[PDB]
Amino acid sequence: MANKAVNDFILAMNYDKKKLLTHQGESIENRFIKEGNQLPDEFVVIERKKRSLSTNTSDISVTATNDSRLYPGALLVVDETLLENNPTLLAVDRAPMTYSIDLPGLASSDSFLQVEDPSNSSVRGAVNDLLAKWHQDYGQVNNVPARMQYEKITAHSMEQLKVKFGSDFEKAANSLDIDFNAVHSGEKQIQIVNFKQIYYTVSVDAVKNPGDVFQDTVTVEDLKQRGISAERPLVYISSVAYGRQVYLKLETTSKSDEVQAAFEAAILGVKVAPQTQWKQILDNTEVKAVILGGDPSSGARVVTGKVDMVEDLIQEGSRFTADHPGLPISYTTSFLRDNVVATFQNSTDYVETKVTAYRNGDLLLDHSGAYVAQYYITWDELSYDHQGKEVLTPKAWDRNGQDLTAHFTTSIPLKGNVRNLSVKIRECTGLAWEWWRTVYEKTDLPLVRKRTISIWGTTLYPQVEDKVEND
Repeated sequence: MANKAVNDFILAMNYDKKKLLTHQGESIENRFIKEGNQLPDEFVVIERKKRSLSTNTSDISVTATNDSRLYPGALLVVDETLLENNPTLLAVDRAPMTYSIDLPGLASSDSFLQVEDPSNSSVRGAVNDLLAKWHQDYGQVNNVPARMQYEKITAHSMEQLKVKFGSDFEKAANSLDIDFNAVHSGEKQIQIVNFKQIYYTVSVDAVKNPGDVFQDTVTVEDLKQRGISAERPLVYISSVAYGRQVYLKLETTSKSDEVQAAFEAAILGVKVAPQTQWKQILDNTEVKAVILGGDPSSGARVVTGKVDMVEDLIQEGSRFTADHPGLPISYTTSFLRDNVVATFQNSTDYVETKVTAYRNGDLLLDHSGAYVAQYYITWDELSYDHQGKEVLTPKAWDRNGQDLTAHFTTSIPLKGNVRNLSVKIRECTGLAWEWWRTVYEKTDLPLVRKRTISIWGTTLYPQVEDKVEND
C-alpha cells in the first residue's frame, strides 16, 4: 500500500513542463540587507559566471564529474542546481536495476545483468566489472564503433606600414633640411584546434513506477519533508556516453614601431645638426589546452601543441579496448515522475561566486578620444527613519553634465548603503544634422566590486567598453 501511495503522490504533481524546465538566471546580481537602527549597516552582492571554451578548467571539471557520477540510476531535484549542471543526489535505498552497454558486438545473456542502487559502488563497481570482462574475453576481432568529431578553425593575419618622407627648406637667408622615416609592422596569429570522440555508451532501463525510486518500506511523508514539493521534481540520470576530448588553443601577436627622424640646418650664423632614432618590439605568446580523453604516449605531444598532435592522437589510439581509457564526457538525466520530462545537460557546469564589500566599490570613467561628451552621473540613496520607513534622498554628482575633451579620468566611489544609479554619458558629435548622441546607457546598474567604463576611438565610431570585475 505504501508503494501505491508513493505512486499516487508522484502522479499528483502537475508542474508545467516549459516554465519549470526553463528555470535559469542572469549574469550578475545584488542583494541588500538592513535590520535595526542601533548596531551597524552593511550590504553584499552576488554575481554569476559561465564557461564553454574560453575560460575553462580541468581539475575543477574532474571534481564536478566525481560529484555527479550517477551514470545509472539517479534522482536530481529540479530546482536550481540541475539547470546549473550541479544538483543533489539525495535518494533513499531503492530496488535493484539493470544497465546495458551497447558496443561493437557482444553477447545477449552477459549483455544485461543486475545492479543495485548506490552512490559510487555498484554503478562504478558494476560498470567497471563488465567493462574489464569485454576486454578480457574478447581480445580484438570486432572493432569498436567510435564516432569521431573534430573541427579546426584558424585565423592568422599580419599588418605592415611603410611611411617615408623627406623635405628641406632653403631661402635667400637661412637654409634648413628635414628628414622623416618611420615603418609600421603589426601581425597577429590565431588558431583554434578541436577534437572529440565518443566510444563507450551506457544506458538505463526506463522506469514504470516508483519501484526503482523507492524500496519496500518507503516514507511518502518522510521523503516529502526533505525537499520534494511541486516546484521541484525528481530528476534521474538517463543514459551516458564515455570517451575523450582533444583540445588546443594558442595565439601569438607581434608589433614594431621604428621612428627615425633626421634634422639638418645651416643658417648664416649657427650650425645645428641633430638626428634621433626610435625602436619598439612587442611579443605575446600564450598556449593552453585540455585532453578530457585521457591519453599517455600521444598525450605529451598534444599537450605541448606542435604539428603532429591531432594525427599522433588520432592514429595510435584508434582501437578502443584498454590502450586508451575512457572519460566521462556528456551527461543525460531523466525525470522519474511520468516518464516524459527529460533534461539534456553537458559536461561543463557553471561555477557560483559570491562576496561582500563593507565600503568598497567605486565607479571609474576613463575617456581617451577626440570628442566632447557630457557625463550624467546621478543616483539615489535610501535611509532608515525613526518610525520604520525607508526614505529617499537623491544626490547627483558635482559634475552632472559638461564637456570634457581628452584626456579625462575620474571615478565616483560608492558610499555605504545605496540603490539605483542613473548615468548618461552622451558624446557630442556636433556634425550638422544632429547635436547630441547617446553612446552608453544603463538603468539600475548592479553594485559591482570593481566596474570600469572606458571609450576608445574617434568622433565617428564610439568603441566604448565597460569592465566589471569582482575578485
